[PDB]
Amino acid sequence: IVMTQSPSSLSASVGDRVTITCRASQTISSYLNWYQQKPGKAPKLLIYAASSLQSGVPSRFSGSGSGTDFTLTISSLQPEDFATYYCQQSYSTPLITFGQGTRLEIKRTVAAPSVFIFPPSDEQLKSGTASVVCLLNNFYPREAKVQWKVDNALQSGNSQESVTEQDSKDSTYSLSSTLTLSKADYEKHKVYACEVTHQGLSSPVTKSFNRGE
Amino acid sequence: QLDFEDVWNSSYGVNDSFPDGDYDANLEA
Amino acid sequence: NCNYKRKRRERDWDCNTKKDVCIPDRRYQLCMKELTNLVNNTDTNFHRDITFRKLYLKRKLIYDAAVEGDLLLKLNNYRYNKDFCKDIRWSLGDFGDIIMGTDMEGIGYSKVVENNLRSIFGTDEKAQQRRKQWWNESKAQIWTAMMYSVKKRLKGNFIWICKLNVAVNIEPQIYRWIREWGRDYVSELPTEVQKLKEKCDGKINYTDKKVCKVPPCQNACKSYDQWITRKKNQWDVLSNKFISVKNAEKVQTAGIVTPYDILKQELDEFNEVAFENEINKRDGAYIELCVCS
Amino acid sequence: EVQLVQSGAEVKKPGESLKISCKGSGYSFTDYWIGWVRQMPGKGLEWMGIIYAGDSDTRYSPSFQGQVTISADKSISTASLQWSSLKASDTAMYYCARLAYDSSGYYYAFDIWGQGTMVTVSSASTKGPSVFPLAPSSKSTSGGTAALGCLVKDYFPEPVTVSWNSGALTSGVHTFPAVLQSSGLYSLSSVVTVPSSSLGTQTYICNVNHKPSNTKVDKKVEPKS
Repeated sequence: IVMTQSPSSLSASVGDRVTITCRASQTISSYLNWYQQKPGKAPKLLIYAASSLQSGVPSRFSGSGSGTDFTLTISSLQPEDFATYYCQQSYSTPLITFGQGTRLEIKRTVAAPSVFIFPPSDEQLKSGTASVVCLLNNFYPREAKVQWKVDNALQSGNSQESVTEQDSKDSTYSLSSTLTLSKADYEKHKVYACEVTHQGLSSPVTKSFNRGE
Repeated sequence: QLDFEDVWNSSYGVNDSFPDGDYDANLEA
Repeated sequence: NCNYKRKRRERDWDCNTKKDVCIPDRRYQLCMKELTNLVNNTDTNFHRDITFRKLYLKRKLIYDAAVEGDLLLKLNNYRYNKDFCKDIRWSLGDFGDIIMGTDMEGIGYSKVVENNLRSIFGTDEKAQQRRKQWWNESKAQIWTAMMYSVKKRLKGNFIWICKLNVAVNIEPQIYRWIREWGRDYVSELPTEVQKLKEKCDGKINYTDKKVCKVPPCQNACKSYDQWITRKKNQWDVLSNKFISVKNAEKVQTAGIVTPYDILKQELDEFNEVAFENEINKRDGAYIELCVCS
Repeated sequence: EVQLVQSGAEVKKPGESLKISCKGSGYSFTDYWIGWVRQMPGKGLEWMGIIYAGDSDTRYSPSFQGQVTISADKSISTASLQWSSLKASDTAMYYCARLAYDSSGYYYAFDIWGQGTMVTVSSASTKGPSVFPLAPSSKSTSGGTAALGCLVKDYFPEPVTVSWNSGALTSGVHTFPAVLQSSGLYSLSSVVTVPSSSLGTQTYICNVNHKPSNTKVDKKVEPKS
């Protein structure tokens, strides 16, 4: 029995109404449950028997459907409702199957990133290796592209990327990209640049420096 | 028409000592 | 609504309704008022307090067992004798198979009871183990509630005629119903044959047999015919259910191999070969009382 | 109170055996099925298998059959999950959970969950980080806002914490998730945007702590000359 949730991700603002579907590969009547999970938290049973609320679940949650197509509706999204939602067929007790989850993201107006580049510290060059860091601060949506160029040559394979959670106060993302070179490769070159492509920029932004400030 | 609270209290922990009777005995209410 | 019990044998065993078992009228009249009503507590949580649902059930079942024991005493004309003890044992056993979900009559208020029990114990593969465990820790207290009435009435004169160990013994429902049926047979048989010897005993003239002409003796052979044909019917299906239940069961019962074993255990002066003759209409007293030849 | 409590986080080398456990309290442990569920970092829930505590009847998902052993000990109300020889692909959060039924008794769901045991499998060994400054400059300024930070590099195991100014600086701090380098060692960055006029007037000190190595570092981040 295969359970397919859709969409895998959804953006919406506090106040919105949202609907999540879950499809079963064969009929299971009303033997469907829903769980909520917030990051770093254990899943919580939310709905069972397709449409019964667990205690303490606010009434703006409702569940619908019977057979193979099932729905979870939140009539008006609250800040605490942004989470991941899993469906789970209870038809073959105690053999269990989950869906793959639908993640609720806070929709928000487009914000362009502010961009800063950091040369490697003299302390670190002493250790024999060089990290150049490029910071993209407070942007929306999450989709962003960082390109490294060393003396105009595009870097590939020697950088790594990390993105924060949506900021609790302004819902934006921040990204941090690190280019790792050997101190030998580093001192053999002059111009270090990261080029950022994002929806809120009319055209890509480059921040750069010359080895030797 | 039974006192059902007495029934409940009687069903456990009562513990009085009545004797065994022969299975062919025959008494009256 | 738990009514006075009907007279013994007023309604013979019932092989027509469920055609793989004969149901005693005592089982049809089993008191299940409280077991049928019982409703959910307030919780509204997903999973309720099962421990307290079982305590609620115990109370309800104790009330129904107390009433049953009272009406079974009233059915016996307020005599505290072995026939009453046997009834207490048969109805306790039936309560048990209802609690454990191994009961053979699935009719009417019994199906509602089964859903009430499923709400307390659940429905997964293991719920039956759970129901059996709870029955085994409760059955002696349930038995004590069935003895509330005799106990209360006799006061200082009460004595343990019924034996707790015998009554709480767990064995398949069909074993217990054969025991009950064997005792019913042994009370109908001497009544039914003496109703013949009124009309067909001895010989008409000195050489003819009375059944070959005397019409009062031919209507008495026609009634013993209807009766023995029913007993034979009832014995066949109960033995069929016994065979079906036995080798479809792994908890073995040392000392029981066939339905006759049970009657031998239960009936004093049981003769297997005289019984096989009696129900097959080839016994000695039926021949010279009813067959022309 | 009705509870499942799982054992603590585990950091192991490839090839080691491991048994994690889950202790029930506040209910009849032998009356309920206990399930086990895997969640890879950033992925969803995978049912692994289930056990009936009362008699140890055990079912596994096809995908976990033969990969792992689920077991139980009624005398101590514990269910367990064990591997005979760990792989790095076993790195994941592991949940136990009680299966219970609704008021009608027909609808089953996982109602009580353990807090989860994190299992990390790596051939790396404990190592404290180096902390390097991300100094602010004219090339880390937009408007009258300057960015500065700390680079916390080459540590294991995963948990390192970063505060700024012993906790008095929290607005505009971003501490990124760690990335796992090709060395098997982690590296994270923590940055904060500040008013450019506060530079040379207010100090900015990142406080880095990595318990597994008992490393504690307070790095004063200054502009460079």
